Amino acid sequence: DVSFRLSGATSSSYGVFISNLRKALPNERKLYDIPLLRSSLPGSQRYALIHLTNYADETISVAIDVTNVYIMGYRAGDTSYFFNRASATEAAKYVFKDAMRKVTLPYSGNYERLQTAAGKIRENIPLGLPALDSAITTLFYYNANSAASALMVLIQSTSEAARYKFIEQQIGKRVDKTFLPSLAIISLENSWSALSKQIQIASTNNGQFESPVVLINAQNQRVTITNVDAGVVTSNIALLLNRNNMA
Ligand SMILES: Nc1ncnc2[nH]cnc12
Repeated sequence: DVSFRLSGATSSSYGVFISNLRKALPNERKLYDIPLLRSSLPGSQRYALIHLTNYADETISVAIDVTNVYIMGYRAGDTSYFFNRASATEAAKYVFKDAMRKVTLPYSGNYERLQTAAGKIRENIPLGLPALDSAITTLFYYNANSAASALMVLIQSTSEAARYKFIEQQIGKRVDKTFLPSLAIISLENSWSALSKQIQIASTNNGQFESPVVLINAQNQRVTITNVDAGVVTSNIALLLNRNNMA
């Protein structure tokens, strides 16, 4: 388990939370000093709970699958909420077991469905610590008219932040303000599995990728990444999706 409290939060306390979250995920190996996530884990080891408290002291617990940092559902009070996907009915056999009511949300938790459900693309959804406070509030008083957008703020403030130092930093520096994520953030989010796959191939091919990954930079320039000396591998990506946990 890992916790983050919005009351009294600072850039620093967010960074501590995201480092603790990365640490919570099991890894036996590192490649280029980056933790390589496990490809399979027994149920009793597969989930971690992130407890989030907003400024108003209301708390939600978020269940994540530690092999892929995917959120499977959350609990607020006596009720649990899970994504509609097989992996989420599997998580429900292990977490939030003594919830009184269990609701299955109407979507897998993937972005193309959440953006359709929210009627907004990620670039137009505010992030930053105040946005995370508001997302905790909206999910705690669940309403289908508002939950998709809040879930995308949740996912980006936890999973994507844990996957990339750049996303962590950008969100954490907004302690009293909010901001729209640049194409750079959208591109890192989109590309996590492909970058992870190539980084593992590189470790068996002298640091060279077998297929390039195109990312968007700070100038909204499309850049082609082809090896482990690229800044995204040396100083940004912080977790690797195991090649045998995609296919
Ligand atoms: N539920 C989820 N958890 C983590 N990363 C995601 N990216 C899209 N949906 C996600």
